[PDB]
Amino acid sequence: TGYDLSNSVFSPDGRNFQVEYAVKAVENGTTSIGIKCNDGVVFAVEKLITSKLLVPQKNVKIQVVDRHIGCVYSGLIPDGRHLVNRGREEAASFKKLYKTPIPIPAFADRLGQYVQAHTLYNSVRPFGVSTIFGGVDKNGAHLYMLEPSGSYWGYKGAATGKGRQSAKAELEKLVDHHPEGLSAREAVKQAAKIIYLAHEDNKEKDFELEISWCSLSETNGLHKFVKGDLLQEAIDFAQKEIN
Amino acid sequence: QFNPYGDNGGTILGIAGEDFAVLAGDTRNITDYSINSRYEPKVFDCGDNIVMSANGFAADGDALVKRFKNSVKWYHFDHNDKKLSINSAARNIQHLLYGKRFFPYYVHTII
Amino acid sequence: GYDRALSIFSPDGHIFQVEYALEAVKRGTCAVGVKGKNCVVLGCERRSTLKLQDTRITPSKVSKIDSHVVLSFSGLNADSRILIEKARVEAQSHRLTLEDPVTVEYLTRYVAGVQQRYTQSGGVRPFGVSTLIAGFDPRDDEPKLYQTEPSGIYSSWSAQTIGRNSKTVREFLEKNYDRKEPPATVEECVKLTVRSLLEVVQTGAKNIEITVVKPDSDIVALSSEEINQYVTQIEQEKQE
Amino acid sequence: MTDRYSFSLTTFSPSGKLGQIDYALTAVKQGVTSLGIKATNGVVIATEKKSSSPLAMSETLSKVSLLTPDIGAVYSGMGPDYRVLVDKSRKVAHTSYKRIYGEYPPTKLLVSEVAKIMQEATQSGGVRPFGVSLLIAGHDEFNGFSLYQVDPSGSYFPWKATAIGKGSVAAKTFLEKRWNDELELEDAIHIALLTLKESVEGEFNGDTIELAIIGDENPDLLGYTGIPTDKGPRFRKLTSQEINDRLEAL
Amino acid sequence: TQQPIVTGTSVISMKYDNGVIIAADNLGSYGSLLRFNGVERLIPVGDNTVVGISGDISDMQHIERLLKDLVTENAYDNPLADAEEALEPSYIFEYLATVMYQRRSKMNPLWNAIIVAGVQSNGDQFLRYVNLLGVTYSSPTLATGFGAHMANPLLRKVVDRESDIPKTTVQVAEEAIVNAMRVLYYRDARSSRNFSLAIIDKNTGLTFKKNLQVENMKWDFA
Amino acid sequence: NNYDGDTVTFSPTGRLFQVEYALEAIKQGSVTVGLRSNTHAVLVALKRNADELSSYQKKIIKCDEHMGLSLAGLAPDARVLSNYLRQQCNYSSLVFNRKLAVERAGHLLCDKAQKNTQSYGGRPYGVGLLIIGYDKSGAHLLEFQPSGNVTELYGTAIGARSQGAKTYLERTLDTFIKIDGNPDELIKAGVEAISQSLRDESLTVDNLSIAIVGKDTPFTIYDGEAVAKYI
Amino acid sequence: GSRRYDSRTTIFSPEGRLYQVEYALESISHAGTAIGIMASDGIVLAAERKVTSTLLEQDTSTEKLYKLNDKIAVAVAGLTADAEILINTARIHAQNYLKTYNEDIPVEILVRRLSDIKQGYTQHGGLRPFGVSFIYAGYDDRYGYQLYTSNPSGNYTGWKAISVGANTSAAQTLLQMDYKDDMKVDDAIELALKTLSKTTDSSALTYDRLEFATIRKGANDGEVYQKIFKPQEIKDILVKTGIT
Amino acid sequence: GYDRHITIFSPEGRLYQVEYAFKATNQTNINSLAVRGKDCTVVISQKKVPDKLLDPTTVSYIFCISRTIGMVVNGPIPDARNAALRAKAEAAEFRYKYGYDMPCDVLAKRMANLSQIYTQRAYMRPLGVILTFVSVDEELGPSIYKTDPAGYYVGYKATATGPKQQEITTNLENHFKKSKIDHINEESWEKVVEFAITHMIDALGTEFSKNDLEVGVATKDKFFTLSAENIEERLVAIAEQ
Amino acid sequence: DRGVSTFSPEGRLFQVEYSLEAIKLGSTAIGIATKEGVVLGVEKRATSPLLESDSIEKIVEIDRHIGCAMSGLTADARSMIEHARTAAVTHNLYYDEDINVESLTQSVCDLALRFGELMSRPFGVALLIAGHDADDGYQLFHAEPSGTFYRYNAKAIGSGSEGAQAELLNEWHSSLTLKEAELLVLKILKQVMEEKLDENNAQLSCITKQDGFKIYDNEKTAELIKELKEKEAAE
Ligand SMILES: [Cl-]
Ligand SMILES: [Mg+2]
Repeated sequence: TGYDLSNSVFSPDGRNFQVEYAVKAVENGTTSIGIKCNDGVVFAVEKLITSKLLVPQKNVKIQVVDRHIGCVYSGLIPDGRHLVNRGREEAASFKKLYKTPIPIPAFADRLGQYVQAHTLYNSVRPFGVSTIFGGVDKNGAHLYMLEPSGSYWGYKGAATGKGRQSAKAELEKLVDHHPEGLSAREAVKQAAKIIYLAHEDNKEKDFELEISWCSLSETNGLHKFVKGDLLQEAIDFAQKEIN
Repeated sequence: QFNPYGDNGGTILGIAGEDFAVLAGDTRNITDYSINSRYEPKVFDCGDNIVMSANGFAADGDALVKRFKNSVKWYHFDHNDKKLSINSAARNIQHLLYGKRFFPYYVHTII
Repeated sequence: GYDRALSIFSPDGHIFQVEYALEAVKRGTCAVGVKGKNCVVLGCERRSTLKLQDTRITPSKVSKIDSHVVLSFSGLNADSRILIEKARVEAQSHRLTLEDPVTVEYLTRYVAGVQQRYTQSGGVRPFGVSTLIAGFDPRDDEPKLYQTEPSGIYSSWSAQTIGRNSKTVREFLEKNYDRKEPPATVEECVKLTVRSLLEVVQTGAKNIEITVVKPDSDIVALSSEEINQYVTQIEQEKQE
Repeated sequence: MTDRYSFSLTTFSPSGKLGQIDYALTAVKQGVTSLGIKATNGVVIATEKKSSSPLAMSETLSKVSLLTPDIGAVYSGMGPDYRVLVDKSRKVAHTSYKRIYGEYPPTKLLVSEVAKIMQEATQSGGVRPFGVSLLIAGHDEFNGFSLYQVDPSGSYFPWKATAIGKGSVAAKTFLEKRWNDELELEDAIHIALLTLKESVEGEFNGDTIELAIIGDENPDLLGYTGIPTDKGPRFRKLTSQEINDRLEAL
Repeated sequence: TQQPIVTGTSVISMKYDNGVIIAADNLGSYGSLLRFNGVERLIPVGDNTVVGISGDISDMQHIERLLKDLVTENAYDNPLADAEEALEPSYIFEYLATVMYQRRSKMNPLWNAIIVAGVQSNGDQFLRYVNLLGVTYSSPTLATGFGAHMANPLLRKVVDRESDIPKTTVQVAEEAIVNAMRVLYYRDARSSRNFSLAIIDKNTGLTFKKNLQVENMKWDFA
Repeated sequence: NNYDGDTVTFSPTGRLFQVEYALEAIKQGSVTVGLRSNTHAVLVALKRNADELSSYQKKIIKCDEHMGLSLAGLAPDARVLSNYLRQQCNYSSLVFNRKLAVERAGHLLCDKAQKNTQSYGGRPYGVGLLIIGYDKSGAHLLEFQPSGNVTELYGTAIGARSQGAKTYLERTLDTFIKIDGNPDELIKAGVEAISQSLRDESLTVDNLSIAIVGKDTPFTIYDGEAVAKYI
Repeated sequence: GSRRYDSRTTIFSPEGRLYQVEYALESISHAGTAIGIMASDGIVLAAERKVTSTLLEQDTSTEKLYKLNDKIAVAVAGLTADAEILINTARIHAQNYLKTYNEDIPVEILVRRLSDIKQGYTQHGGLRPFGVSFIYAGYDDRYGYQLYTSNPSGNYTGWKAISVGANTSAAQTLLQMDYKDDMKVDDAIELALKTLSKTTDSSALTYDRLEFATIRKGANDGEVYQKIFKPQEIKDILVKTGIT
Repeated sequence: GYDRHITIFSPEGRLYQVEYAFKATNQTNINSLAVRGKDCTVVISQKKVPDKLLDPTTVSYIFCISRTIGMVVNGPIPDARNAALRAKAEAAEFRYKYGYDMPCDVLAKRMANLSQIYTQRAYMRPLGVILTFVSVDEELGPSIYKTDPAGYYVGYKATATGPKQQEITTNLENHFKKSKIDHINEESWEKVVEFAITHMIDALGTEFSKNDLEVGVATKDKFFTLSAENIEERLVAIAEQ
Repeated sequence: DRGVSTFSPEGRLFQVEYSLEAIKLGSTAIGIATKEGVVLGVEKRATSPLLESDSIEKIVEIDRHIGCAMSGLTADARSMIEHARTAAVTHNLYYDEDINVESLTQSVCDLALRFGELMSRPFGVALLIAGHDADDGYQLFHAEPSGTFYRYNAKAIGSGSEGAQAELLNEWHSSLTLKEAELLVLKILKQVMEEKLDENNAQLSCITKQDGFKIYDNEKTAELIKELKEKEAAE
């Protein structure tokens, strides 16, 4: 034994235990999700209200990269911010040289290679976050989810955090019941419901819902936060479904 | 060939009284035979009861005043909000100027 | 580069690498320094476990740092060369910039500074060397004798010894050296230095080295026969 | 990141042993047998092409490698370590010699450069020793024909004939009985094939054996004519057919 | 150190009672060759700022990309990016002025003269100049190159000092700007008939006018 | 246990023990309170002395005319982080002629602390910070943890026995948020909050440290007889 | 991180000894014995090759005796590969000195330089020391014929006669017994071979197990000649001295 | 026992971290196969999409390294993409420096050399992947060259990689023992793909739908991957005889 | 082993806490601040009678208006003193004035936590920094290897510190004269020292606005010791 004391060490199984321990930090975090719709993507996250003293709507979790990509993550929040800062540098250099905004699959690999690099050496620690991200490019909508190992795939729907099992089951129902697809406005409503349903794993404290979206028809392919009336409409729809 | 310097004209005047001091300057800014501005302030209140003007090449003038104002700010941070005396300010400005001895601020400074 | 902190504090507030460097000094051959009224004498032990040695070419235990200052040591021989070289370079650098040779205290302070630096720099171990630095300041006739150790502390001594069995010879010096009246001549000072080593040495043959430093860059090493005459006279007075 | 292993991974144990070098020699011992024999008018180096799979094309894996036109090399131990050493040896022959003197290095000096590289992997920070022993055969104008062994420690020795790897102890005894200072190159090849048969279990033919010689200049392999002083390489790898022809006279 | 290759001529501007006006023609000259005829030299930043640039066009395109990147960067982790924490004309100018002076200090200037025109959060007019030397100044009217010699005298007849600004309407100001552009077309050999004009008003916001032409020209007397 | 030797090692449950030990240093520190209204933001700090001959360790540091913080834990680490904030506030003013937003200041502090939690050789910061400020979106209060977690709040407290002050602020939330245009009453509420964390000792004239920033109020620190009015 | 795997090659023991230096000296004690003897008219270097083979090409082989320049040679005991690294550095130092001063490097200055390089590896860098002990045989016009030794600690000393490698305790006692100051090279040649013959772990001392060299002013007039003995010449001197 | 944590020799002369990297290679539970035709080189690999929430079009272990070179990977996707990016960078740099397209065997050697370095340098871990490079080389013709975590590489007539490599390998061995030639004697690549799929079905004892496979084909001057509908056409032809 | 910058479970840096133990083994140093000046005193503690005690330098001048006393591994103090002197002189060069005592102390304390894997370990020495400036008058600071510095009316460091500090607790008042402080340092040093206090094994110094920093002659201190003996025999 001792194989789990140092990053980048293969166990006799062929496993990197330090990466597996980073996953435990992700599983300990709040629930975040992503839904791929007809012409875009929707991101939503559970924000635990630890105290009344937290200013509502102020501690924003979802982050924008460039002007067309949204990112949300569960686990160690600072690690997620570090990853997004790198993503912003990657997107800037891509646009600087190639003029066009970074395509989503291209951006996905940039994050992937960077996270994977933190599993190659014992002088660094793996990322303690799973990141759900995506947006609209010239080939349409894309949704991705990226793990501590550096592993990522494209998704129809994605979920991570403490209530991921609940969320995944809900996402699977939507995929089955809508083979033709989901509209952006429908996806916002559904995202609100799924976070409310996934909040059963975190039922002790109450929470605040945060939603964002990129849609070709609804936001002109730019990332925007769901605010005011549209947010309240989604909260009402969600509260109706849990009762 | 690129000439990093220019001449923005202007004239400044400092006079020390018995218990007061004045620093005056015209408000005209020029290049060659043209007027850039009829009112471009050239004498500045830098805090701690110190007034300053760096006349000549206005870009270097603005840069120096800006760096001195900053030096006053950091003097307060580093030395328990102690007032920067005029003699201490003068020695500090010498080091700001001599720091660019081989690529000078093309200005005549008066505080 | 290799950056590992080798010299670190232990729970009881000790730096073991510095303390273990002193143990290397304890193992080294005995060195002794005695200052008279107008001279300083440096005595050194030569272990007679090594015969068939070529004494002409073998590194001598006392080293000139400048024409007016000398350095002897106890501990790791290879380590001492690095300190001696640095000191010699600094001595010439001082002459070049100040236009005056180093004082004995300044040279001591420098060597001690180098030793200290090696106790809180990454990737290095302390010197396993203690030194005795002796001489006369330029245009001064007051004798100077200083001691340094691996930790980097230094101080002035009327008489001092370092190395193996230095506890015994310090015992001798503490009861035989009078401060109100130091050895008034070269003879008396050399005699007291040879006497102190005879408490520890074994045979008074090629086991004792003696170097005399006088004011105005007057430094000379005594030969076997000259020292042998001191060894002879000491025991003939002892047979009584 | 940054390579933070700036310290030696090979160190002296209380008994005076350098563990990592000993263990590297153990890896060489497990390796397939290779040998070298020096004759009056040439040198031969040989080994078994132990194919990992019958679907693998073992001709694409070269165990015997040209270092210079007059110098060749074979190994026993870890193949990948050998391959990179061949790359470094080829380059150092140019950078530290041919680009300075306008001619290829003599065998002993190229061996010296390879040895230095292997020594440094035994002392430098954050690396393990190379897990190979090399046999280097060559010719140069002033030293004639020569054969050298280089070990993981960086130590090298000149041989009349020797063997390394799996069955080296038995092979060296076999070579001691057969070697003399009057052997012609064809005699050395014959002895090489006889010696190598003892350590080979399965098939023994031109497709399972790799064999090269350092001998006469080959003007037919030079690629150009017109310069009298340039007469072609002395290193030549024997073909599958050439080996089988000598296995009938075995 | 370099030399300008493809260049843009005068940028002219002035303050009026409720905001600022800025204008510049659509030509990219290659020495005396009138090479490129569809170059936009007024670049809006948000809905409160217009940056007018003359001089080297390759450096202008670089500055245009810096400003585009500035908007992207300001929006990062900024919930009030379209409200209280939006870019101000004063922020945009100070950034450019920093860049210009730094570049001249490395003896590698951006070979331009720039006028930043806009309206601040509190409704205050903003109009300030910066060039390849890092020299900055403000005035009720500002103009670069030939505009400094020919436009300023005409524009100063409308607003001669600070107290004339509240007395000057947007109609009078635009009229003065358009006339100045005609005069520059008569007399500047590196000018064109086609130009752009931008009005930034504290009430009606940013009005950007493209494909304007110099008209009502006199020649006859020849 | 076997996983607390350095900051580069996760435990089997996904914890970072060196960061948790750095968090423990804050709990040993002296109590400090932060609270705000819509016009002003206030810091109150209980200063700690070594003995009766010693001075009381300062707790509040000014970062700009519109921003500053209070500390709990390793004081030298607060000096490093406050120096960094001073520079970032200064960079914003010099380059952009723009006062640094309090929320952006929090993001910068988060990222600076994070780098010390993912790399070998380094250590986490051993201090907690309460940042108050007044910018273009009004009054603000932030809580910084050396884990990197920065949180915007109406009120809070950190240090030893901070739980008493935090519960009080949670009760008084609806009252003190409405104290607009009255600096003295907002400070009173903060002094009453920090009093819920005292045991055996009480607030004296060299014990108490107060800071305030607001609409027409530069960040100013009150010590000595300037806080006797509130005792 | 990486600290976990660091052996810390440059630390003191509680007794004030350098672990790696001590263990490197243990390694050297298993190397073939090398002997140096200084006479009034020259120096002798004699050394035993380690258990050889009949197939080893002896006449082109060198593992013990190396030329540093025309005036200075070394005998090696320890890791041969480590020794060659240091030898090449010493050869360069000698040439640097010759270029700078237009005079051949004095023996001690070369010895001090190599010894300082060894010392460095024991104090900084975190690398293992060189597992090598040298005997330096050389001549210069200041001190004449000189013998030195250096070991992995970087410490060096001067000698009239000295041994390194295996059985140095037995060898040094035998040398101490028969050495005299007025000795000549031909007498020293005999002493060196007799000492190796008695201390060797082999059954008998033969030419193929030896490397031999002399530094003589037996060079025609006011100059010095180095002689690295050939296999046949070692065979002849073994018969002459009556060992075979 | 730190000789098991970093790439230094064990007392037996073994490198355990290399051996354990070989074990990580089978973590995906995917088998791949490569064969050569007259004019082409075909590589097939199992495709498993276990989650319904996944976008199946993004799940792939076949990579287009250059116009001419394709690469299939056996091992975890993060290490696979690491190797893919590097191979693409190396191939592009080669063409820029030397003025011609990087050969398949030369790229394999280069990636093998990089892998060798990870087995010797302590600060770098081996990649837990086996890389099979395929092309139709302009000098050597149809080419298969495979690299592993030990830094070993060699050319193949045909090859197989994965948990059930032995079954596929023996099946391929038996076919080439019959035919006595080093390739599939077929004109069209379509039929070479059909051969490859048929013999994987025989060896594994499992049937495949269009979504259970992933196919890459190398021809002169281009490598390309087949769509699900191209594979379906292949499966239909196999079933119809 | 374990990092040099590691936190304990209690939230303390191991190396800093261990260096504090080394300081406890150091010779005693005492400082007393008055409105007439600050006094600094030290125990010399020579290891042998042959050691010339006036070569023991544990009280040091930083500038004309700032002095400093040390306790612990005194070799570590040399670079700290060098930095302090450079900082004092540099500030005068930049600002044509004396540097504040607090600012000087802060500059020294900035070095403290610059260790890791910069120097390889913390300093093993504590400093008493005493001085005068126009803004805050006579001041005494205690600079630790933690990077923390406290201002004190009076302070003792070294092996006899807790006994001495209890004594300073009782004796200090805001009306002490310079002469009263001198005798008080001598009295408390004599209490905690192993050997009997005299002018050769103890040293006094002071900083006043008029005369600046001064180390006392052995003859001057010897008189103050005689004055102390008589006033203690006076009741
Ligand atoms: Cl390569
Ligand atoms: Mg490795």
